[PDB]
Amino acid sequence: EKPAFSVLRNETSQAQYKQPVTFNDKLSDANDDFQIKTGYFTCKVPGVYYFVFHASSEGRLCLRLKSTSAPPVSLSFCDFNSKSVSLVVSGGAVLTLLKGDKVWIEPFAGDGGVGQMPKRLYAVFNGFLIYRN
Amino acid sequence: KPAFSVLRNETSQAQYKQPVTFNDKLSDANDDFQIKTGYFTCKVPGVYYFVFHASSEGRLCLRLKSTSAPPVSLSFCDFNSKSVSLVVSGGAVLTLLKGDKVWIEPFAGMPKRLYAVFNGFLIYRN
Amino acid sequence: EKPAFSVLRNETSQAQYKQPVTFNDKLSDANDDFQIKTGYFTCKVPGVYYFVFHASSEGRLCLRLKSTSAPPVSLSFCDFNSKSVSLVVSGGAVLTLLKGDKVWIEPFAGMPKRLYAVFNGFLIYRN
Repeated sequence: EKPAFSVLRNETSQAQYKQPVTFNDKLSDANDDFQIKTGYFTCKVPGVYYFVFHASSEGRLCLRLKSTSAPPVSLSFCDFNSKSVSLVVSGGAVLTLLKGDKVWIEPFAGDGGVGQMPKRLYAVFNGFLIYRN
Repeated sequence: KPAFSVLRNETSQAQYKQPVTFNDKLSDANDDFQIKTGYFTCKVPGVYYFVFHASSEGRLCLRLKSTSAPPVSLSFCDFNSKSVSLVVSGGAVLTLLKGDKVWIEPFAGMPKRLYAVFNGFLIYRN
Repeated sequence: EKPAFSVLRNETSQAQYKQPVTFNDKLSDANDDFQIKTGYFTCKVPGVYYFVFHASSEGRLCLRLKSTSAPPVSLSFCDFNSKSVSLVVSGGAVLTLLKGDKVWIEPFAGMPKRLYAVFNGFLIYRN
């Protein structure tokens, strides 16, 4: 047994911009490393990890994969499609993490001006240890 | 370790609500996959990673499914115009028992051709 | 420690057709298997590997995962969208590699453009 998780977000609530995506269904979490209420994976086992997400919203969808590791990770994945269209954006990375480092996803508004309302977001976020540091 | 990668690249249409079948096997270390049925069947109980990347012209809805307990049903849809063909990706980390099947199947959220790569491997043994 | 890498292309220059995408930032490379200047992963440890990329470019984007294995891999992933739209295409595979085998991604015309790309890979088991 090693860290391995799969968490799902499927709900009516809008997902706030620039805050960690939270999830309402835990499919797997072997080492109990993920808190679906905060949206954070928190590393207990130091090592190299794989993370990947698959997510959709109506209209433009931008998500960042982020970490509190040093140096920090901030990777953006954006579908700049039309308002009426809903697509699945996927992104992810192989990351080296220390004990206590956090990893999450976060929506942002990749374009447009002030005053945009957050939107519903379907999301599957997956991750697992590749090897122990 | 169980580990596979299978490819659908063909002229036939992919029927709705049936497992996607494949014509090319790139990898199948433990011979867990039958491309003619579209099923991965677990031999080694444990925690697995699964991912697909697929494209069709126009709207494409795919479900990752299992006969594990309780059964998985995860949808991934591109709702785009009929002129546009795009890649939809989806997948999960699943806990499997021996004999559990895992597959992908299209659904309408007139079938079409479907390009698909479906990948999977054991993360750890139970 | 296992072969495991994550490389990032986030720059200005266009990614030419039919040659390996090169990268300007190495996020992870545990076994020093990736050379970002060439765009190649080169296998040192024989075994079964997982490879995956996520990339975006303005308008149409076609990317191909390739290897010099026997037999060689050529797996295409295409987003056939309009000119004013940037989307993320993803693709990948599980591949069996011998020492010296090379793996990479390359753009093709399904007018080159800049390309944001993250390319990841890791050993699943040793052969």
